[PDB]
Amino acid sequence: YNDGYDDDNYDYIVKNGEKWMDRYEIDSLIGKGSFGQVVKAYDRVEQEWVAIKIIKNKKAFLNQAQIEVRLLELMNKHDTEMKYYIVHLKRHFMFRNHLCLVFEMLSYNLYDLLRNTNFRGVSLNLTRKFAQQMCTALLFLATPELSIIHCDLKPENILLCNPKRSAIKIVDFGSSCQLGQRIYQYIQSRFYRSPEVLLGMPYDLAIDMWSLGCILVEMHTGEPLFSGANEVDQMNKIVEVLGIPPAHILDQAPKARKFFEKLPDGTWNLKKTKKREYKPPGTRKLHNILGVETGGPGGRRAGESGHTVADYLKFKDLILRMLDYDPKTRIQPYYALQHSFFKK
Ligand SMILES: COC(=O)c1ccc(Cl)c(NC(=O)c2cc3cnc(OC)nc3[nH]c2=O)c1
Repeated sequence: YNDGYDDDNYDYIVKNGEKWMDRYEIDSLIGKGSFGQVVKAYDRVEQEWVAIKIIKNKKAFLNQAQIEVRLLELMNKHDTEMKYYIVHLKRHFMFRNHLCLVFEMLSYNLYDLLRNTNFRGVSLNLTRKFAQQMCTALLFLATPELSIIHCDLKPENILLCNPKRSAIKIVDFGSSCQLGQRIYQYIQSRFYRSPEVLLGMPYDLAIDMWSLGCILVEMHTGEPLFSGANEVDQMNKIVEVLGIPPAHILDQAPKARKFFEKLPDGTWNLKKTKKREYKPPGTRKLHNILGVETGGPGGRRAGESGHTVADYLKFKDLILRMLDYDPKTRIQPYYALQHSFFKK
């Protein structure tokens, strides 16, 4: 495969120590998703470490990363301090028939952070800071001459700048597109996937806000809010919390009948089944998941500072505005930043 340079998966067979182009000194592998791999490497020419995202040697994979690069370059050259919430693409190049993107090295991602605490969750204060950054990040992406949809927000694609501080950056625009230049129907990671996408409807930037909604709850509770094993499970878990999606949406949804049934009288219910598996629609209240009046998630924050019922009621209000079923009334970043959960 690729004159012995690649494994059977179209991935470059990384070798520690290797020096590419009399410049980069590959130390090791540090990331390996569906896109390919990410390695740690010393840039001799600039005297710094970098992360190198090695794209899979495969036409569909390369072609998509070419889109990542057009969008990364567009974000990076935009003069506004908000652009510092999106990671910096220093260079790209072809090497051994792989596209390679050279990035500033960042630190652990938010998933690693959750794991570091044994999934007890991070503080409501910390979560606030992440949320605050994310919404400013999304606000940047929403600027008209950008209008970029990330499409795969989740803890693993949000990284700490430095391991002991709380500045973060969004990475992985490998599934991103601009408004009106949509090309996939199946997108986002399942846990973080919006209802409009599960329903096969057209989507806009509001899908990132759904994802953020779910992420922030997870960051605080330490477990995914909606953890479906497949699309049918996913939509049922959402329903447990928010009830049946409103009729105006289902009526225009190609995949409505993958999960739902229209009744003679025009209302919608879940599909008939053989058999109890889910809580009744809307009876798994975000109010209890978060532990608003019971000392937070699991009771784990009972009488700690920064975790008042009033903090939680604010928080909860934001999340539910983020998980609005309707993409046209779901809270957009501008207004989310004005939310009272961010007062001082
Ligand atoms: C899919 O990932 C991407 O598109 C992407 C795009 C751009 C970047 Cl800068 C990355 N960065 C990393 O993966 C990365 C992984 C690390 C793992 N471990 C550690 O130990 C502290 N530090 C890391 N620092 C990193 O920057 C990833």
